[PDB]
Amino acid sequence: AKSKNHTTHNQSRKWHRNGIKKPRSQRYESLKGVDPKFLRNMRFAKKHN
Amino acid sequence: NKASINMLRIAEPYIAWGYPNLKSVRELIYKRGFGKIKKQRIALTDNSLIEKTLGQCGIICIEDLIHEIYTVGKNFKAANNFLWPFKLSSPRGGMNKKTTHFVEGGDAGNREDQINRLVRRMN
Amino acid sequence: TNTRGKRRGTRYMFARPFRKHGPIPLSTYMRIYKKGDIVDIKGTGTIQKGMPHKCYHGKTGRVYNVTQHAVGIIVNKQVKGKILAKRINVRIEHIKHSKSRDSFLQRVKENEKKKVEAKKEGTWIELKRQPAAPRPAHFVSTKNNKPQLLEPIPYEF
Amino acid sequence: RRPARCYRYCKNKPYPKSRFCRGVPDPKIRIFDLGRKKAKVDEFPLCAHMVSDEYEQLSSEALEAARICANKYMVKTCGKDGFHIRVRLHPFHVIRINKMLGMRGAFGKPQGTVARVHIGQVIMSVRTKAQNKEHVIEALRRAKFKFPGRQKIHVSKKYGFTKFNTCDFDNMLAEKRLIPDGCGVKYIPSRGPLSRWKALH
Amino acid sequence: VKVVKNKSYFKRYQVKFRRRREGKTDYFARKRLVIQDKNKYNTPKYRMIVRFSNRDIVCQIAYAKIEGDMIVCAAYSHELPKYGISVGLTNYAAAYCTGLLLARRLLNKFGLDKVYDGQVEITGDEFNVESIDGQPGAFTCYLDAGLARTTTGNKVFGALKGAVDGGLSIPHSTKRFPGYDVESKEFNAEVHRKHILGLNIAEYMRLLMEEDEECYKKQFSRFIKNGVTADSMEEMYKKAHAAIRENPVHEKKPKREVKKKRWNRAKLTLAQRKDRVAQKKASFLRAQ
Amino acid sequence: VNVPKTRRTYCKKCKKHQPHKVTQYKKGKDSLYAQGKRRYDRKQSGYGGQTKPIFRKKAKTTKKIVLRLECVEPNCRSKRMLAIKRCKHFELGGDKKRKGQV
RNA sequence: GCUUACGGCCAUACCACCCUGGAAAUGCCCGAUCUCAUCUGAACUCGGAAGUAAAGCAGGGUCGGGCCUGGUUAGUACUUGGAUGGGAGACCGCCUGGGAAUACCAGGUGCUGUAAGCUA
RNA sequence: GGCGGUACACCUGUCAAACGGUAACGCAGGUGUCCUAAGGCGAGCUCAGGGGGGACAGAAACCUCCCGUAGAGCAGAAGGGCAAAAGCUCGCUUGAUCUUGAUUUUCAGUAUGAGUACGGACCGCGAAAGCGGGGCCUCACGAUCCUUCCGGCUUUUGGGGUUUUAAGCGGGAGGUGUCAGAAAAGUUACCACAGGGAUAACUGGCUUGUGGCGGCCAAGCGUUCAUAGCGACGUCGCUUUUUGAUCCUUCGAUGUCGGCUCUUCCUAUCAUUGUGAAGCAGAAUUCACCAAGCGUUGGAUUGUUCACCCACUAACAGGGAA
RNA sequence: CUCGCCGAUCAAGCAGUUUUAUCCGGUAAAGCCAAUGACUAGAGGCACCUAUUCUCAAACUUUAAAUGGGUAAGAGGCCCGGCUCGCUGGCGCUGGAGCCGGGCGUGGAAUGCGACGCGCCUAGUGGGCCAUUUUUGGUAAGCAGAACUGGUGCUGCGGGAUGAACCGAACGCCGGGUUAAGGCGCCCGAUGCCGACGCUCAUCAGACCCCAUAAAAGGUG
Ligand SMILES: [Mg+2]
Ligand SMILES: [Mg+2]
Ligand SMILES: [Mg+2]
Ligand SMILES: [Mg+2]
Ligand SMILES: [Mg+2]
Ligand SMILES: [Mg+2]
Ligand SMILES: [Mg+2]
Ligand SMILES: [Mg+2]
Ligand SMILES: [Mg+2]
Ligand SMILES: [Mg+2]
Ligand SMILES: [Mg+2]
Ligand SMILES: [Mg+2]
Ligand SMILES: [Mg+2]
Ligand SMILES: [Mg+2]
Ligand SMILES: [Mg+2]
Ligand SMILES: [Mg+2]
Ligand SMILES: [Mg+2]
Ligand SMILES: [Mg+2]
Ligand SMILES: [Mg+2]
Ligand SMILES: [Mg+2]
Ligand SMILES: [Mg+2]
Ligand SMILES: [Mg+2]
Ligand SMILES: [Mg+2]
Ligand SMILES: [Mg+2]
Ligand SMILES: [Mg+2]
Ligand SMILES: [Mg+2]
Ligand SMILES: [Mg+2]
Ligand SMILES: [Mg+2]
Ligand SMILES: [Mg+2]
Ligand SMILES: [Mg+2]
Ligand SMILES: [Mg+2]
Ligand SMILES: [Mg+2]
Ligand SMILES: [Mg+2]
Ligand SMILES: [Mg+2]
Ligand SMILES: [Zn+2]
Repeated sequence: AKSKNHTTHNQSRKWHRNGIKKPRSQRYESLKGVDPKFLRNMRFAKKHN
Repeated sequence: NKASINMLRIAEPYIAWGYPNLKSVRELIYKRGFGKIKKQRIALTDNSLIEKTLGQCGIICIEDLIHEIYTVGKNFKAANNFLWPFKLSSPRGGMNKKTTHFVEGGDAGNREDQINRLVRRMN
Repeated sequence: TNTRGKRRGTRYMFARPFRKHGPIPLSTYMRIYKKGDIVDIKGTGTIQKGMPHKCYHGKTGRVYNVTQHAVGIIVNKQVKGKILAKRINVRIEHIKHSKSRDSFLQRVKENEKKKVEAKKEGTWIELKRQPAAPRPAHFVSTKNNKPQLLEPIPYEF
Repeated sequence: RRPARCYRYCKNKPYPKSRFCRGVPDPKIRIFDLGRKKAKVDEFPLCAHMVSDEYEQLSSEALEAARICANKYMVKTCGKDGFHIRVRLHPFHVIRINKMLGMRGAFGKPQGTVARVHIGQVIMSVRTKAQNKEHVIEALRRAKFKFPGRQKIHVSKKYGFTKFNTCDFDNMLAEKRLIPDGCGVKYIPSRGPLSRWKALH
Repeated sequence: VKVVKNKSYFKRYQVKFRRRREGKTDYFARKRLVIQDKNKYNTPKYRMIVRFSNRDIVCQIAYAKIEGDMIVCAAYSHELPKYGISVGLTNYAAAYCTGLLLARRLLNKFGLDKVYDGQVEITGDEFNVESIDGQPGAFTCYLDAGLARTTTGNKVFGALKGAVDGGLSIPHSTKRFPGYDVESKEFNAEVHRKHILGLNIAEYMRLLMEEDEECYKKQFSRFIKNGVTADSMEEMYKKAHAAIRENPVHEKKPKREVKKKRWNRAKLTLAQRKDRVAQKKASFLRAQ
Repeated sequence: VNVPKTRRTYCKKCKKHQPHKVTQYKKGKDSLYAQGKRRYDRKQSGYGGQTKPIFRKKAKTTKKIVLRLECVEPNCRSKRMLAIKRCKHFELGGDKKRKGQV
């Protein structure tokens, strides 16, 4: 009772059904992952101007 | 242009294009002439419809619409996109072969000046 | 089923060109990558530290973070049917500046000077690229180049 | 063994005898050059080939049979020292044989070597004197019946087993551009050290 | 015997870098020395280059760039005759002066000659200049030994001591200065002051002159004609250090105009090259 | 795999690098009044048989070694568990390697 | 033009052999007291200046090998897309676009940045 | 299906069709370890091999010169990388330590595992720049509950207080290899049930390796003479009276081996009719052609189809029709 | 539901597409006289050694396509001034980043389109099958397993006599006109053309995608 193992036949038709949307590039990108030494000083450049 | 010619080459098996003369451009806008007023296929039965939509481009009648398309001007995109795609009929007299290229006896591909013959049988 | 190793199929992409082995030339180490510039990604088998994944070799992203030895890049990777912005840490030996935007910046600087030159002179030079137009009408002279008769050659085996 | 109808078309990627494919039996053909092989270039000017017209693969047993068929006819009509046969197809593709019979683990063991030929690739080449043209064409014609497919017997325009035409070979000898070395010649260009040019003169 | 240098050898042959083939640059140590961190954004990373020839000492300050590193300031050992030292332009004492000459000349063009004057007196102790608040920071560079083996007492560290005494803030330790007893792991600064002022040179001039005057004339020939004795060593270098701190600036020589007269023969053109082999062929056919 | 009996590692209580005594960690005998044991005996009491799974199919051969880093400070006798990779042979004393030997 | 220091690109720079050159500089060279250093002052480190071109180095030479570039190989090999094209088949031709590689032939052989000095 | 194997958790090259991904009980392999150094750092050195030499000394001991792009080595499989390195040797060492988050990879973009770049401590090596939070990179590993140990600048043990005990928070370990993790030996022909043509045992179908049958070429056999009669080495086909391969039809059922009986068809013709060929004198026999009209037996043994023998005969030909 | 609706009165943004610009790769081919591995034959110099030669690689490669993958084509820009910082440091700008103000539309490639915009709930499905090309195991299979796209499953219609998938074409109910693929002796709508040229005789003629079989070898037809 063997079956079919793997297939990517109808997948490309399902992807472009609702379209392949690029990630929404928003103005003012986030600041997660930046150097903690750089962010610690940048928060000191905002509470003194 | 080189941007649009390569779009026609990549879709050759499905199209049959050429170089229309004045009479083809003239008869297609008079007989099959339907304008896109507000996303609607309105028939060009009066110059008031053209002047209302294409009045800024200087096109105020159906003859300016023909001159702007035959002699491609600075306002060809606004004039061409204003015209709904011409609903042509079946070619009276039949086609040679819809599958193969025009050079090899078929009908698809690019026919330089023979597209006028195909218009008179489809228009 | 294939193995899910991190360096499966990277026999040729992470290799080095012929007669280009040895130490990394010291110009790739003294290139400054600011925050917000377009950089390419091209892994190198010499530096086994911070090398990108094979799904990024040949891609291109923008920089969002700069560290001592590496650079944080925002690369768009399509997984199945969605494109996701990936934040990866790649050392500066596997990346280089992308010249994809240098043709745009040079075109802007030439546009900012063409309009100020036309404004102080009173012309109407158009600042916009156009596709290759059909060739204009021209005369072909046959004064010293007469048409040479060509014809197919017989078959020889 | 299994008939040649089963291993006629080039269906698989080339599977040569190497570190990964071990246990291949020895090919049927082991000798590729016959006749007076140690003859100079000016002794056998004529050259005739057996060009293939089908993209197929010729078994090692067919190359052995057609070699002996063409050799036995040349030794009776031109003598044992009046020709030089050079089989230009080496059996390198190892065909496989499944186990003697379900198909659980169907990958088979090696059966033999088979030479893959292309359209226009020479199978055999025979050089001889200029008056033995009617004997070589007949000798190579009888060898086609040992091969599957379609072959052509073409008399080449080159000078023997060399790659230079007959109309240019005599001129390149007087200009000292070709020097005979065994069954072939050496192309001596005009871009070396001058010491070897003075040795020729 | 099989040939090792054939066509297959040179086709697969990859040459080293030019500075590596000449044996001048160590690229394994250069990468860890001139490359600046990526979060510095074109912050120049300076370094003191100390090189020794058979007759001269070169001390330079540079910072790496893509098109080649720029030399900020350079002080040579042949400029010491201008300050008094006319003999022994390659010893340890002359190395301390060209490092001091490089330190005072650098601080002059940067407007840092009033601050960070260093140790005016030579004590030999470990001295590291301190950055005073309110004033511009001290110049911080690094030592570049190159291919010279850094052993205890190398003259590379003589210019290092001359620079840190001029005002340069170079990180180092007294383990490689002459006078560091590795057995007790203590640095005897009094021994270092002797090598700085050439006192070890004077004891050699006395050990020879009091044993055999013949060898003294061969070892110190130019020391006799220039009028310098074993008792005029310490004072000569002291007054030399004073002249260096007064006028360290070096003016360039007047550009002497030359007609650019070539002294080497030019390459043979394609005409002269083909004509030469045409004559050898014709001359070869006549002889036979 | 042998490790030395002394380590100059970081002491969390001293907040400074201090010499340590290395010792292999042993589990120690189970307490009869732990919460899991006090409810296992009550659940298994009476009739019903075995009520908890008894692991049978063992697969691992060796286990990870845990070092007991105890600071040699007289006042700071702070321990700490440090784990090493799996190894079938582990000796704490051992003898240092000698290259130039027959 | 040259000699050095630090380099960038990393053979148009490499390799073999031959010839020529020392104004400055460089190199060889002369010593082992100090610093340092090894079985050995060869190397490394240090002290020095009697000799000046043997080698390093530099510049030339070779119908040089290599490398680099171009021509050619060739619109060939291969390939995108198309047909109710051919053929028992293997495979091939054509339509619409892109389009290589070796051999062979020819030319070239380091360029250049910062700093210092010398007009062989 | 069972037996075997693990393709069940992982790694290298290939398959894979020049981004990535991509299957089969595809191919060649590897793993459940090893290492206080084979970890970290600094310095010096140059390897594999080949040539000329040098008491014993030889093809292999050791000394030394020359060439030597790495053709050696780097714990292991393979691939990649590496020459003042990442290899070799040496002396100092414990960054194989303590911490929060971000992030890559398998991915659902979850956990774990394995990695990357930083921040904050405390340190190692180095003159220094720097390098190092394990092994040059890709592999070498494990949830909840429970136990156990370590840590607190700490909590509860409750109507208060003190001391044991127990519970809890934070981090390791004990392990689930069916490797996202049940605690588990068979037999049933005395067998039952829900189902399955998702799946075997019949026919049929596709396929023809195998079986059977027929050509092509001509070394040779045939006293001589390749082809009267044969056809080695090769090679091209047909057939479904062999046996496989496959699993499309049939498991709310297609009655299943042989014989008996009876009808019909096929020809790849054993005999008879009409002929051609010979190594056809006659007789006998062999090869081939038109040709299936007609006939092709009685018996011993075996359940046997298939065999073997006894006699007869013009001959006692071979098959199909579930 | 948030908008655009008024079209480039507007900012736009988007795309299974091209163009321009800049990167990525190691497949086809090619090469082995270049490395690793396999391999035939002579020749020269005193078994090796040098220069040649025949033939190959899927787990080899100097070189290297076609197709293809990523990114960039503007106001979220460009330029200028000031300020802030404990980060950085010869160098109050030395870098860097943040903040504030001002100057500048010829929206600065083609084509198309309202944004397939922002969320919520969510059934069914998780046995697929076929074809062109690429491709693995197998002698082969209406066989087994993959890749791109299409079809089918879920789909009728014209054509292939017949038919799941082939070719044409996708469907509300009808009148007229005209075609596709395929056809026009008769069945059977249409050559009932004074169609053009040539080939072909078969005592098994031949008659056209998938497709329903035919080869080697022969002929003084
Ligand atoms: Mg399934
Ligand atoms: Mg399955
Ligand atoms: Mg589907
Ligand atoms: Mg089609
Ligand atoms: Mg694999
Ligand atoms: Mg050719
Ligand atoms: Mg009890
Ligand atoms: Mg001389
Ligand atoms: Mg040359
Ligand atoms: Mg070229
Ligand atoms: Mg296994
Ligand atoms: Mg691909
Ligand atoms: Mg740290
Ligand atoms: Mg069949
Ligand atoms: Mg058979
Ligand atoms: Mg005979
Ligand atoms: Mg016969
Ligand atoms: Mg046979
Ligand atoms: Mg049978
Ligand atoms: Mg079935
Ligand atoms: Mg018959
Ligand atoms: Mg016969
Ligand atoms: Mg905008
Ligand atoms: Mg499932
Ligand atoms: Mg579901
Ligand atoms: Mg079917
Ligand atoms: Mg299938
Ligand atoms: Mg199936
Ligand atoms: Mg559908
Ligand atoms: Mg039909
Ligand atoms: Mg109708
Ligand atoms: Mg019909
Ligand atoms: Mg015949
Ligand atoms: Mg005739
Ligand atoms: Zn402690």
